[PDB]
Amino acid sequence: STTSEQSARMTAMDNASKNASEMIDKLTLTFNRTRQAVITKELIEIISGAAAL
Amino acid sequence: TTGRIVAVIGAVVDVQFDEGLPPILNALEVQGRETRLVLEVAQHLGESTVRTIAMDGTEGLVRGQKVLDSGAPIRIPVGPETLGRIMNVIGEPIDERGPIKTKQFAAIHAEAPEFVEMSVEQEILVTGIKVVDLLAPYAKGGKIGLFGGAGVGKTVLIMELINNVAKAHGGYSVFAGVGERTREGNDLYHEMIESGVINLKDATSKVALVYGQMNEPPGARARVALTGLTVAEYFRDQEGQDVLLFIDNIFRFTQAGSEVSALLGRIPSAVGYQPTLATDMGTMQERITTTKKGSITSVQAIYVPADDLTDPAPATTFAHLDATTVLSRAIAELGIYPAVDPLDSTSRIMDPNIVGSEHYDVARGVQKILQDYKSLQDIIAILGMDELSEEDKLTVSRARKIQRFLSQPFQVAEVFTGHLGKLVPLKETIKGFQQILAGEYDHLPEQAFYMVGPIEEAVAKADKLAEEH
Amino acid sequence: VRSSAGAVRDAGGAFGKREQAEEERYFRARAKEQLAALKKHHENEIS
Amino acid sequence: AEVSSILEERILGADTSVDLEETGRVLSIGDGIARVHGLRNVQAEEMVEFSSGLKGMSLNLEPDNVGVVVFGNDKLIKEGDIVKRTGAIVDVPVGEELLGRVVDALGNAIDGKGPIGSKARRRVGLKAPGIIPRISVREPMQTGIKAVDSLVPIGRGQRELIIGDRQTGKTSIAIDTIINQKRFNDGTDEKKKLYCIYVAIGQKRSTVAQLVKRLTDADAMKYTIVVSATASDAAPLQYLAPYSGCSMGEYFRDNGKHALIIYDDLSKQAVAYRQMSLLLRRPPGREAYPGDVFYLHSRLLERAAKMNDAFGGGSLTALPVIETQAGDVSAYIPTNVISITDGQIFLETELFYKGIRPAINVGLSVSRVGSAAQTRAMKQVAGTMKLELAQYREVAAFALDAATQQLLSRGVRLTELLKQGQYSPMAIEEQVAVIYAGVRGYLDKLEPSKITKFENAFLSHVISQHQALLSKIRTDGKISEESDAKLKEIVTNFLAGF
Ligand SMILES: Nc1ncnc2c1ncn2[C@@H]1O[C@H](COP(=O)(O)OP(=O)(O)OP(=O)(O)O)[C@@H](O)[C@H]1O
Ligand SMILES: Nc1ncnc2c1ncn2[C@@H]1O[C@H](COP(=O)(O)OP(=O)(O)O)[C@@H](O)[C@H]1O
Ligand SMILES: [Mg+2]
Ligand SMILES: [Mg+2]
Repeated sequence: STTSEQSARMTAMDNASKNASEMIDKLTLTFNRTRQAVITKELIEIISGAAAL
Repeated sequence: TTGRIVAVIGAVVDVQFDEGLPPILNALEVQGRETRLVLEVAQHLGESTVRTIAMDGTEGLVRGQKVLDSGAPIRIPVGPETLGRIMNVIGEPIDERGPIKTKQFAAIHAEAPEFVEMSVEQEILVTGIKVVDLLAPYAKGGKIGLFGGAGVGKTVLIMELINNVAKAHGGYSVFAGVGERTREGNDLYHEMIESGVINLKDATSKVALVYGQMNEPPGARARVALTGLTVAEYFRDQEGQDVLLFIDNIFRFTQAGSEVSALLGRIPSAVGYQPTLATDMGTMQERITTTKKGSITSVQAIYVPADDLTDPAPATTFAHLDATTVLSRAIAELGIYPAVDPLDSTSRIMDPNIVGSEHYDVARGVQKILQDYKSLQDIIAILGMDELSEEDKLTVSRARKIQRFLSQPFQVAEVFTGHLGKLVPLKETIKGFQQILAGEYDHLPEQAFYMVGPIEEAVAKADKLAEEH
Repeated sequence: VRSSAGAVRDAGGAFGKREQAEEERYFRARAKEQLAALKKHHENEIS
Repeated sequence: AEVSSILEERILGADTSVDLEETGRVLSIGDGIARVHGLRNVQAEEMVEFSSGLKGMSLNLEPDNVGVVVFGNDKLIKEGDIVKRTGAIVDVPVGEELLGRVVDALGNAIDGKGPIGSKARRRVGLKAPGIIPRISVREPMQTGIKAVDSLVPIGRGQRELIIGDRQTGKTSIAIDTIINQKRFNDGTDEKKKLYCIYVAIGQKRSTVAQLVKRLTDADAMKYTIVVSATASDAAPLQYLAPYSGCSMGEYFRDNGKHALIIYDDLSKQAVAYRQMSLLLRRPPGREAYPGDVFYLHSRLLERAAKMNDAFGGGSLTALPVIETQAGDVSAYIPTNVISITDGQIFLETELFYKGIRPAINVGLSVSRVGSAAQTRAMKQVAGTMKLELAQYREVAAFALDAATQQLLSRGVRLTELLKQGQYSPMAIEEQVAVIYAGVRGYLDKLEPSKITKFENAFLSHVISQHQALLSKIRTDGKISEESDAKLKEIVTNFLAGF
């Protein structure tokens, strides 16, 4: 039982790490999109304020 | 000199002068108002026009209304006669008690002390609050900050400090409420009257109040800080004595500056802030200093919009402070009050050569154990507490005991908790934390340490918990 | 973009609450055990 | 026959007087903003009138022209029109004559029902009461929701904030608060009567009609004013409706009476103000909102005071309603109003769908007054309930030992106790009875899916058999020892008998 349990824990941790890696990839893509969008939004606010004087 | 309103847009009034113009920062008085409306000059636009920010509501102003030029910046009454009173930005009293009868009027705009006036001495100011005294000890004559979002304990903490330091402080004191709820202003007025620092009968008042609450137009909020600062400066120099100066919040000064910048023709900066944020804040925070002629202990509450410590306003304010106590919402949710963040607070005097090696080592041990606890919390989210090394569980237990032991009941938070306020002398706090780290209490349960004063009270609370078990 | 210690409980997602509970239950149990031992010591030390 | 007679009665009294009035020519009209030329003596934020009887406000006083915002439709104003200054800052009718009347942002009757008989007018833009007139909040404002009256209590003169997402139950809390005041307003003493004002900003007329009929069904228009500036009303009206309603409530608080005002929402007044400011060409700010967007609200919510006994003793509670986007409380207007108000009531969709209704997030909801402004019985019981839920929320994320198992059991029992229906607010003594039964380990035997059945049946049983005990609790305002012993025996008997 202990041998099989340790094998299963190794497999489960490997799969969990793989899933966390896929989720990290997706969230990194989302974070980059959001960061660029925030830069653009702040810059457009500044531009509109400057041109609206 | 006499001029003539030519435009009114929001809180910004454009006034035209046929004679010589008035210099920037001068106060002008609008003629034809039932109350007193004071405009302050902010720009010269050419063609004899001057732009100004109104220190009051600009309702009922008519294009053409005559304006008088006082010839000097806003001059407030200063002296021992302002103690126990309340004031506007423009210095007129709002306590419904009669005129302030002083011989000295001080202009609210002045140059900051020069570099050849700075005091370089620091000695701990014991406030009686465990977390503050241990991890971010204050200092006489130094500027203190209380960062944190909304609903974390800024006002309660500042009221607690007034309760402790101001009550037993020989020198005078000043409270400038900048852009805060008027309910709180009234509550403070009545609490001070009850305590006795404000005496309505004799001339023994020890506190002077200035109020610019959040119903005022931006012009008044941007200047009430300077009014309170002027009162404090006079008490520093002429009286030649120690002063305290509490401000709540010093973020409303910045914000009020931001509400008129766009109408004064300035392009905005990083996040809808005026281009002159840092300069405007510096020209004020640089007069709140302990020169060699006096000594101002300045406590400032600083709103952090949306808990974002990287916002330009708090981010800039960080550089003007000796000590900071960053109240944190994530710790106030846990019920640890005051919610001071032990890892995000700092002090200048926190060196082994100013406080001592025992105090310094205890503080650093506490901070290290809390950081290790934070590192472990990530693992506990996957393993569970049952699977930690029997040494790690010891770290977690010590960390939780230390986390609870930093909580303390205030004498002003009786209404919320219902408990009784405790003042913990510095030696007792050092002893308590040194013992908790050394392991002399690794058998008492965690909750014994929650909301108690010195460590012996934790022992007694644990004894009571055991007896009624 | 990096990661820092004590971030699982900073997000406050599901793992944050799960970890908070996994900690609180364990330490409530240990506090109960320690309180029982404290009562026993109290009684045994009266004389 | 008499129809035409009463028609004539109107003409018989007319306005003969024609006066010599100052004027101005509309240089340019478009998007709801006129640029008048002339009006050399027009004041700031004064009320002017157009050739077609349409009103407006002179908001911008530039050297060459006056920027006027039209309180209504804009298609009827041409270039070269005539604008006559009325010589009066914008003001609205006030008085008890408005009670039960639906009015627009400018105080014009909107439901037919004739005109308003108001004898007095008040300026919308009035300064808040000073620091001296006020006095700390003492009385409780009875809302009728168990979770609000127990865990986040509201006093009279406080400024709570109801903040949440769309469709979480904010207007429902507002309507429950309005309806509950019926019991106090029907009674005799005038120190408890609370007149309610509901400002409906940006809500479609159908929603306000549903709300008004709901109040009428509960017979709650005897003391309610409804100031509706709906979506189709020009932005200068949705921007001004909160101030009109706040003046109608300032009248009450200044005349020794108590008032409750409910701005719904303020996040739409902010949008209307932004539209106005952008069409006057004022430079935008963050998220395009003007710079003076905090002021806009701070000057409005600072008028909800609690006058001391020298100034009448009247009070004006405020319950602004904000709407966040996907729970982003960190947005701009939400943070402004959160830093303006006293308390908060966080409604969450995750709690709304998990079955907890009202969704009040008791973990985050706050109330600075807290202890004060709570009845002694509620203060006694809700304190222990608050501690029990606080402990429960810590160990809740999972689902062994007897102590913690019973802790979870008690927490869950209390949680299902706090649920409630719509438009059925409870008397405070009834809430005390239910919470006492729940918190004194009585319901720990029952299943948690049956707690609603208990609550309901217990209420129905007590309201008839033990009316005397409830009257005792209300009158004496505390759970005395004899009252506690009674409550004990009633609950013990009822639990077994069910
Ligand atoms: N206590 C409750 N019990 C059952 N249902 C409720 C309760 N409170 C609210 N609801 C439901 O939630 C829905 C929305 O209610 P309400 O209008 O109060 O929320 P809202 O946020 O004001 O909506 P909106 O913001 O879109 O106007 C209603 O249809 C109602 O059925
Ligand atoms: N020392 C304390 N003990 C218990 N609760 C506190 C304490 N300080 C603040 N609070 C809580 O915070 C609220 C007051 O916060 P406050 O400090 O006035 O807000 P801010 O810090 O944003 O100005 C109270 O309702 C109370 O519940
Ligand atoms: Mg505050
Ligand atoms: Mg609604």
